[PDB]
Amino acid sequence: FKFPRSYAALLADWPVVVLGMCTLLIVVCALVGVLVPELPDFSDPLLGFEPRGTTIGQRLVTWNNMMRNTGYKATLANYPYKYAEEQARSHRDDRWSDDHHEREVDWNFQKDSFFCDVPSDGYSRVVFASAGGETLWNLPAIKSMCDVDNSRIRSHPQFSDLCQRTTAVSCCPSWTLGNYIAILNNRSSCQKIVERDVSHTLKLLRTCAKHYQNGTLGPDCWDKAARRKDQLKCTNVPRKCTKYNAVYQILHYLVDKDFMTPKTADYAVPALKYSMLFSPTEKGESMMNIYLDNFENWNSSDGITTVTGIEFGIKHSLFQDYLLMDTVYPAIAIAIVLLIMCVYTKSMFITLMTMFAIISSLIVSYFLYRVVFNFEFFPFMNLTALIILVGIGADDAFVLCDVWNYTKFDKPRAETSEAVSVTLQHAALSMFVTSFTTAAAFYANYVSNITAIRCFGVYAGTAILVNYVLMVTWLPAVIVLHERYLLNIFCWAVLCQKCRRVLFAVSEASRIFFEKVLPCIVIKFRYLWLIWFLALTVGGAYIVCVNPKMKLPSLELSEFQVFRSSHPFERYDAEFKKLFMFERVHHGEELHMPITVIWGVSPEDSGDPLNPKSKGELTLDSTFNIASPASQAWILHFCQKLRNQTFFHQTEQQDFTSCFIETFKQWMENQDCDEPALYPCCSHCSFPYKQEVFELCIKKAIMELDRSTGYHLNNKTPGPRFDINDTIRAVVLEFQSTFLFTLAYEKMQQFYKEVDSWISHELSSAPEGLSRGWFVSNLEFYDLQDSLSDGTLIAMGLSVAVAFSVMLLTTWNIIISLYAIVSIAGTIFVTVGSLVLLGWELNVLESVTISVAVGLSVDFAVHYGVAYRLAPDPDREGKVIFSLSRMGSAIAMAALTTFVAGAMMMPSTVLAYTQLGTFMMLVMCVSWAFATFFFQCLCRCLGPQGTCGQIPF
Amino acid sequence: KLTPLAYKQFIPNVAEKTLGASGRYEGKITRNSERFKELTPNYNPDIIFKDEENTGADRLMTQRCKDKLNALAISVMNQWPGVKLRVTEGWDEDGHHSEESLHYEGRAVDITTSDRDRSKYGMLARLAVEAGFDWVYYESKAHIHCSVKAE
Ligand SMILES: CCCCCCCCCCC(CCCCCCCCCC)(CO[C@@H]1O[C@H](CO)[C@@H](O[C@H]2O[C@H](CO)[C@@H](O)[C@H](O)[C@H]2O)[C@H](O)[C@H]1O)CO[C@@H]1O[C@H](CO)[C@@H](O[C@H]2O[C@H](CO)[C@@H](O)[C@H](O)[C@H]2O)[C@H](O)[C@H]1O
Ligand SMILES: CCCCCCCCCCC(CCCCCCCCCC)(CO[C@@H]1O[C@H](CO)[C@@H](O[C@H]2O[C@H](CO)[C@@H](O)[C@H](O)[C@H]2O)[C@H](O)[C@H]1O)CO[C@@H]1O[C@H](CO)[C@@H](O[C@H]2O[C@H](CO)[C@@H](O)[C@H](O)[C@H]2O)[C@H](O)[C@H]1O
Ligand SMILES: CC(C)CCC[C@@H](C)[C@H]1CC[C@H]2[C@@H]3CC=C4C[C@@H](OC(=O)CCC(=O)O)CC[C@]4(C)[C@H]3CC[C@]12C
Ligand SMILES: CC(C)CCC[C@@H](C)[C@H]1CC[C@H]2[C@@H]3CC=C4C[C@@H](OC(=O)CCC(=O)O)CC[C@]4(C)[C@H]3CC[C@]12C
Ligand SMILES: CC(C)CCC[C@@H](C)[C@H]1CC[C@H]2[C@@H]3CC=C4C[C@@H](OC(=O)CCC(=O)O)CC[C@]4(C)[C@H]3CC[C@]12C
Ligand SMILES: CC(C)CCC[C@@H](C)[C@H]1CC[C@H]2[C@@H]3CC=C4C[C@@H](OC(=O)CCC(=O)O)CC[C@]4(C)[C@H]3CC[C@]12C
Ligand SMILES: CC(C)CCC[C@@H](C)[C@H]1CC[C@H]2[C@@H]3CC=C4C[C@@H](OC(=O)CCC(=O)O)CC[C@]4(C)[C@H]3CC[C@]12C
Ligand SMILES: CC(C)CCC[C@@H](C)[C@H]1CC[C@H]2[C@@H]3CC=C4C[C@@H](OC(=O)CCC(=O)O)CC[C@]4(C)[C@H]3CC[C@]12C
Ligand SMILES: CC(C)CCC[C@@H](C)[C@H]1CC[C@H]2[C@@H]3CC=C4C[C@@H](OC(=O)CCC(=O)O)CC[C@]4(C)[C@H]3CC[C@]12C
Ligand SMILES: CC(C)CCC[C@@H](C)[C@H]1CC[C@H]2[C@@H]3CC=C4C[C@@H](OC(=O)CCC(=O)O)CC[C@]4(C)[C@H]3CC[C@]12C
Ligand SMILES: CC(C)CCC[C@@H](C)[C@H]1CC[C@H]2[C@@H]3CC=C4C[C@@H](OC(=O)CCC(=O)O)CC[C@]4(C)[C@H]3CC[C@]12C
Ligand SMILES: CC(C)CCC[C@@H](C)[C@H]1CC[C@H]2[C@@H]3CC=C4C[C@@H](OC(=O)CCC(=O)O)CC[C@]4(C)[C@H]3CC[C@]12C
Ligand SMILES: CC(C)CCC[C@@H](C)[C@H]1CC[C@H]2[C@@H]3CC=C4C[C@@H](OC(=O)CCC(=O)O)CC[C@]4(C)[C@H]3CC[C@]12C
Ligand SMILES: CC(C)CCC[C@@H](C)[C@H]1CC[C@H]2[C@@H]3CC=C4C[C@@H](OC(=O)CCC(=O)O)CC[C@]4(C)[C@H]3CC[C@]12C
Ligand SMILES: CCCCCC(=O)OC[C@@H](COP(=O)(O)OCCN)OC(=O)CCCCC
Ligand SMILES: *[C@@H]1O[C@H](CO)[C@@H](O)[C@H](O)[C@H]1NC(C)=O
Ligand SMILES: *[C@@H]1O[C@H](CO)[C@@H](O)[C@H](O)[C@H]1NC(C)=O
Ligand SMILES: *[C@@H]1O[C@H](CO)[C@@H](O)[C@H](O)[C@H]1NC(C)=O
Ligand SMILES: [Ca+2]
Ligand SMILES: [Ca+2]
Ligand code: NA
Ligand code: NA
Repeated sequence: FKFPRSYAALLADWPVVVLGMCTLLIVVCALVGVLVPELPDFSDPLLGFEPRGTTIGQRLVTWNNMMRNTGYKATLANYPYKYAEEQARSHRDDRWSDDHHEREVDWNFQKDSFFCDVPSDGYSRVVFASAGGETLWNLPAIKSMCDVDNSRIRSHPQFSDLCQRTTAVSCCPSWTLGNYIAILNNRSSCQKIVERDVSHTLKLLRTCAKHYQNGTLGPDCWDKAARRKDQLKCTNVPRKCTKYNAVYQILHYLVDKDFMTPKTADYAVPALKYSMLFSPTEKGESMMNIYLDNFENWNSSDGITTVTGIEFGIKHSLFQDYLLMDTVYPAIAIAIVLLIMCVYTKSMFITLMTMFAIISSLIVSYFLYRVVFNFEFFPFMNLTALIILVGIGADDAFVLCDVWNYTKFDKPRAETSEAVSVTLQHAALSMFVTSFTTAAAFYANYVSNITAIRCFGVYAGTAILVNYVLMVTWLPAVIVLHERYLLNIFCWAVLCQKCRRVLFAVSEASRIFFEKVLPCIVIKFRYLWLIWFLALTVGGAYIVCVNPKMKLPSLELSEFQVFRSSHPFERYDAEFKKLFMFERVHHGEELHMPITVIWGVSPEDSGDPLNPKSKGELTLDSTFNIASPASQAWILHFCQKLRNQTFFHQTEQQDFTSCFIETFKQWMENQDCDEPALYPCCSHCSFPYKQEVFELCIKKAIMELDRSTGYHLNNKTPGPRFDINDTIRAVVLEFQSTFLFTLAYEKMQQFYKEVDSWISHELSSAPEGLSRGWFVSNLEFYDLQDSLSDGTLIAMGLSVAVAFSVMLLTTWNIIISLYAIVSIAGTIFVTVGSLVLLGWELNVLESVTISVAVGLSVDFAVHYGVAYRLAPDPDREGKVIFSLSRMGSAIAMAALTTFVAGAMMMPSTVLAYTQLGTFMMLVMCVSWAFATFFFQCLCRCLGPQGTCGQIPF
Repeated sequence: KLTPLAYKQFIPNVAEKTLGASGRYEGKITRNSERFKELTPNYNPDIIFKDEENTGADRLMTQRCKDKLNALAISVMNQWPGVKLRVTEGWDEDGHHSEESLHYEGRAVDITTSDRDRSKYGMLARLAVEAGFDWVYYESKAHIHCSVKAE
């Protein structure tokens, strides 16, 4: 038995044991990580962008569990299906049992003067713009749009199988301006239209657009006009405007909203800025080959027109492909960080072994995350942790190598155990604090309600801590092996002439900068630096706290960007979807908020809040009762009180779904009985019906509706909900509000607080069968916005508390700790204020980067702060010169590696990669300047001397 | 003025699964499937069902099929007083049709007159396409076959 006396003696005597045990554990984590769990799925990027466990979120989960479980023989039904089956069997036995006594050519608009259908949001479509900035309303541009469709879409080998048809001989025509011109003037096709047809069509548009603007035109009257031989009179509009629905369809679908303004272009031809083409192929994953073959690598123009926007339904289908293809940019960042570190360390062995540890930290964390912590979900933004770890992982290797070189210089006679021990005393805590501040800022995001934010915090926080453990085990053992063996085991002719000389020139030029030049510039201009970095701090604080501010997300969740803004798919959702009338209508300009009230189901989420696929199961309330006379009386009174509130939209058209108990009372009052078959349901029954009469007659009334009327009940319709035995287990009421749907946070908060407080107060009066009712509406985006605001404040406050408390423990001096947080506050205001000026909003990844800015900013201030108190000089000027020379080079290298890793993400297609790269560049510039100039100027002017501000143990 | 169909005619003169007809088949529905919730039993008194299964499976159909079949029931009774629409297959759990069929997802129906008078069937198929079925086929002397798009 000869085990080493201490950890420093273990690294000194047995470094190959340490590398062997680390390598064994790393390959065991790697094998189990690829073999045991199901691999990550990125086929949906918006997966997990959901609040869980919130009040609104639990009611939205419950309402979706009700809609999933409503239908024929499901948990809930709109119809008493067992009674319907028994009633039908009773009629069969009465009659049927006796009464059933025994047992390609192109489309030609002169032949086929119609399109196969109207345009719609279900068809694949592209947006055109002018290549020369002209109006699109010219014959070359019209024919260019038809030529692009024929060349890029209809030519594709799969198009013949995808296209709509009336007959096997030909595909349907595309909805395009040239084809509407070819029916209005009766040409064969777009390819045979003429300048007089374009001009005549423009005259018809100018003439008729006033009826479109005034709502008098519409899509309707051509149906009857096509039947009649003589004339049309289903409208008061001039008959020329309705000739095929052409003017309505051109204006509502094919041209931008500003082509025919009510301020009419009477002076000169209107500027058609954008036009849309619809292909007779349905949107979705069937469009993938047409896009990838004919549109992906194309430069989107023929020199007459340009394809500026595309809507094929494949944005999220391409996302997993581009997400994985763009992993080439982190790989180039690894190569550049290796190059920087090899020149800095003067060792390819220490450099390659350090990068092995960085990549291994992400492997080991994936094993811990899926196999030990048992996360069933891996967000796509967990792949961004590679960029973070490549940039920042290096930043302990530079420090430990400097401290090792200082230790070898200070004590040349020392044993390897002494050199390791002294190096670990000087490095290990500082390396921990810069690491732990950044892990804690990631882990602080585990307080978020949003599943994907919590998951990314745990994965990235864990890789940062696993990397630290390797920097104090693997890296010291690697440094000892380099010293023992590879300081012997060292185009060949020019290596002394060029390489070694250039390395020496770089070394001494850099060293003279950090020893002489940088301390001179910091100290000589300290009054300029104090004024400048204070003025930037106030400017950044005004931009984030006063005017403007960082705004909450402005698009709705299904429109969330996932690619660079220049991508046609993104340009469609963010620029063109607001400019065409059929898309404006779909976002709900006129839409009132529904007030939905549910009884008989419990508002809860029993799924795993960390798995976005686990939404639990539907929980019925066993204490519910609608059929009691007291419940019948109170629920009628509730509908009538709600309709007297200022939040209720009292339209003249009655809706007999909205309060089903009133419609049922009115139906009972119609039963003019003269036979026993109606007996319990007769109109002489007074309203609080005996419970058996209610439970019977509600089934008779619901089936009488279904037989009498061409109207159907579906999983969203208000009314009772029956189980498999036809007992009522839930009730849904719905009313329209005076509030409109909006993406604005304070307006939607006003609706929710006004309605939920009134309903909650009123429900306290309810009989015991109705006291547990709950209100729901279209509130998912408001709950996301609410959760983004809340989670950012808590995660950032937790990060600031960690940053200050470790500062005090790192440097046992209140004054140094206070100058460090003043430098860090300035860093954060200038960093976040710059992201506000760059146009960032508090969305999912942007929210996380705000708390991560705190943990990163700590690094350079702690390094310069422990070097200030380590300094042997009695005077604060000598203490600053010592701090700058002793840490300047390693801090510069930690910053440069992180900036370089961010800069490499700029060519990426994927938005999360470019945004994180922008953040990594910007936070390193601001953090390096606020630590090197501003914090060191505070120390030079009024840094402590002797025991001043020192904290006792 | 309306014209009866010929013995093997189908009115969208293209295969049933084409986008301009009843569109793509999604997959077989069985009583244990979650898509079974989306079938609806028809109880219209204007229609006669010949469910040889005695399971009631012929009443089970999707909402668009139920809408179109109820318009056809009105149309048949309006065309011939005292004649009803008849169904011999709705959704089929027998597997008696094909290896692939719109009967297996409740989007197709096999039909006759109440009276089984085969001379009316070409006019019944005409009434089907007026009632608004998305594909209609004079499939055999025993019945017309009608089907619908997915909702
Ligand atoms: C554990 C790690 C998990 C990491 C996370 C998951 C990784 C998922 C990787 C996905 C992925 C990228 C590989 C990136 C490598 C860097 C990874 C760094 C990781 C650091 C931790 C795998 O890429 C695959 O890489 C294989 C080699 O690795 C290669 O093999 C081949 O060579 C073997 C040897 O000669 C040989 O034997 C074998 O026969 C060969 O077939 C495959 O053909 C190739 O498809 C998919 O992208 C592929 O590469 C490009 C990407 O932008 C993309 O380029 C296109 O666009 C460029 C621009 O417009 C343009 O310029 C290019 O011309 C154009 O082509 C490709 O179209 C795409 O297909
Ligand atoms: C889960 C419930 C879901 C209900 C869904 C209803 C669907 C619609 C059909 C409702 C219905 C038939 C159903 C009858 C059985 C109902 C049993 C229900 C039992 C369970 C609750 C109710 O017809 C009933 O008729 C009764 C007799 O006349 C009458 O009673 C009275 O009689 C006595 C004093 O004379 C006394 O006894 C009693 O007090 C009295 O009031 C009732 O008030 C009335 O509700 C017909 O109502 C008509 O529906 C039309 C649209 O189809 C609707 O059209 C308009 O709006 C459309 C847009 O909406 C729009 O497009 C149209 O252009 C537009 O023109 C009409 O405006 C509406 O009138
Ligand atoms: C690569 C991963 C997947 C597995 C790692 C497990 C083993 C291959 C490791 C674990 C401990 C290591 C051993 C730790 C200690 C020693 C003693 C050491 O003895 C000496 O006196 C040095 C001799 C010299 O090389 O000059 C020689 C290497 C050896 C056997 C090491 C070789 C590699 C070992 C067996
Ligand atoms: C377009 C992209 C792909 C170009 C990337 C080029 C970089 C990899 C080059 C450009 C300048 C180089 C730097 C020039 C000078 C130095 C100082 C040098 O300092 C020392 O060796 C230590 C001095 C001391 O003892 O303090 C460390 C490497 C570094 C940052 C070099 C690393 C490699 C750099 C960043
Ligand atoms: C970036 C990471 C993922 C690379 C890790 C690759 C591994 C397969 C390991 C196994 C053995 C290692 C090698 C062991 C010995 C040497 C000799 C060594 O030779 C020198 O000239 C050293 C000069 C110096 O650094 O001082 C250079 C590194 C290298 C190839 C090592 C680099 C990393 C290797 C190839
Ligand atoms: C090396 C460090 C940075 C990560 C350590 C964990 C890895 C072992 C995991 C993380 C992401 C995983 C990848 C995520 C996605 C894919 C795409 C997958 O191919 C697909 O087209 C199918 C994806 C799908 O299921 O939809 C092949 C495996 C791969 C590379 C996975 C292999 C295992 C990976 C690299
Ligand atoms: C995931 C788990 C397994 C990580 C475990 C990490 C520890 C094994 C490492 C982290 C930092 C290390 C310490 C870093 C610095 C030092 C100072 C060094 O010098 C002294 O303590 C001088 C005075 C004395 O020897 O008593 C001795 C080793 C020690 C305690 C190290 C012991 C081993 C530590 C605690
Ligand atoms: C421009 C700001 C917003 C970015 C933050 C970094 C600055 C603090 C750096 C960038 C370029 C630097 C300047 C570049 C060169 C010089 C020449 C230098 O000339 C000398 O005579 C002293 C040189 C020496 O000591 O030998 C005086 C400082 C100055 C103006 C530097 C001051 C510090 C500057 C403004
Ligand atoms: C962004 C928020 C968090 C800042 C809130 C606190 C600051 C307003 C305080 C903290 C430290 C203070 C500074 C500490 C040291 C100095 C150096 C001092 O320099 C001199 O007096 C130079 C002449 C001399 O040597 O006597 C001038 C004031 C100043 C900038 C102080 C101004 C007020 C500061 C910036
Ligand atoms: C304490 C020092 C070290 C750093 C500065 C911390 C905070 C003063 C800042 C940084 C980012 C800010 C957040 C950025 C974005 C928003 C969204 C904003 O959303 C709104 O509802 C605004 C009004 C509206 O949209 O109607 C609410 C404040 C909040 C959380 C901000 C609150 C104040 C924060 C946390
Ligand atoms: C020395 C440290 C503290 C700062 C790092 C270097 C500076 C040169 C950086 C820091 C922040 C940067 C700014 C951050 C944000 C913007 C907004 C950006 O967009 C707009 O002005 C238009 C959009 C909008 O204002 O809404 C143009 C570049 C600019 C001024 C950047 C220019 C370069 C700046 C001043
Ligand atoms: C915002 C973040 C990303 C900043 C990152 C740190 C940089 C500011 C550092 C990294 C390497 C440094 C360079 C390393 C070597 C030199 C040579 C040096 O040469 C001399 O002073 C000549 C002395 C002589 O030999 O006479 C001048 C500064 C410079 C360019 C350094 C300037 C500061 C640099 C660019
Ligand atoms: C950062 C904000 C939000 C909270 C802290 C507010 C105050 C408690 C700070 C602001 C400026 C600080 C002062 C800035 C400069 C100095 C000079 C310094 O002067 C000495 O004589 C040092 C020792 C010596 O040289 O003898 C002693 C600390 C003191 C009073 C600092 C004590 C703590 C102060 C008053
Ligand atoms: C107000 C409360 C809630 C703050 C609690 C947390 C910290 C900010 C406290 C805990 C202990 C405190 C320290 C306890 C003792 C001292 C020594 C005291 O005297 C000296 O520094 C002068 C010594 C000399 O004669 O040289 C000045 C305040 C200071 C640093 C205190 C500053 C504030 C500290 C760090
Ligand atoms: C400074 C540490 C702060 C950590 C805060 C945090 O996010 O904790 C999340 C937990 C995982 O919690 P779970 O409930 O998912 O764990 C389930 C385990 N069967 O994971 C951890 O606590 C991991 C700690 C160990 C990392 C090496
Ligand atoms: C265009 O339509 C008219 C009827 O309006 C028809 O007579 C004429 O033949 C058509 N043009 C051509 C070239 O056939
Ligand atoms: C696209 O390529 C074509 C053919 O070279 C060219 O006419 C057109 O000007 C190009 N447009 C752009 C925007 O690159
Ligand atoms: C209620 O329906 C279930 C099947 O969903 C059945 O097991 C139970 O027996 C029924 N209740 C009664 C009282 O029969
Ligand atoms: Ca049957
Ligand atoms: Ca059958
Ligand atoms: Na770095
Ligand atoms: Na940090």
